[PDB]
Amino acid sequence: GELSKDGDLIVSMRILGKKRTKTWHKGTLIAIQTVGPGKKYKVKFDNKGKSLLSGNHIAYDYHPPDKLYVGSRVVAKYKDGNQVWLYAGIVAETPNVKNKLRFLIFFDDGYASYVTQSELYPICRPLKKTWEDIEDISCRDFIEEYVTAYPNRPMVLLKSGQLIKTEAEGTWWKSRVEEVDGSLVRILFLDDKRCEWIYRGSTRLEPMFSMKTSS
Amino acid sequence: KSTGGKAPR
Repeated sequence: GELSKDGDLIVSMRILGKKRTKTWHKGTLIAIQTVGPGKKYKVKFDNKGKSLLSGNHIAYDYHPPDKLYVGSRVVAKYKDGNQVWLYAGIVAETPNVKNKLRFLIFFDDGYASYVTQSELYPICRPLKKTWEDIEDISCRDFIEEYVTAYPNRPMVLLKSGQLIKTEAEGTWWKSRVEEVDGSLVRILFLDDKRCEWIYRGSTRLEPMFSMKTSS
Repeated sequence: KSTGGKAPR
């Protein structure tokens, strides 16, 4: 079942591939094979290794041109402090005034951040329902609900200095709003002193949880 | 990695 091409996927192209670590890495597409129900894509990584991958586990090595939309399946730069990885997610918001022309990404592990146009890459063959390859069931469920409800996004209006409870790991914690950036809020957990950027429509934020529990 | 995800545990 060997192919030299599949539409715009051509043997020899540059590509990103998902490693068993779930991080993504640069490489070359060296083969295309039909195996049972679909195609598999053989990637030789630049640094080390080879993998045989489904089409939702490869991404183009170019940045999207208004091509992407809410629900788009992407690989993006996941920056948390001074650590950076390429990791899969979903486009939650496209560039606009309120967000200073950035993309909001909801990553497959539950992380959220804004990224620039030059920090994301379109997955080559996403699933029709783009969330159906998210492994973590809580994340998968959340994204299905979010994408389906879009553009109805209930959010809480929060101000710097405001004190609220924020959930983490099953506990509701005293916290403080440090900063607002578009649809994200930087929450300081007051017992720990760590910060987290959280979506203003997340029911981890007390005012958002309370609204939903009553509604 | 530190994330609490999108919804309460």
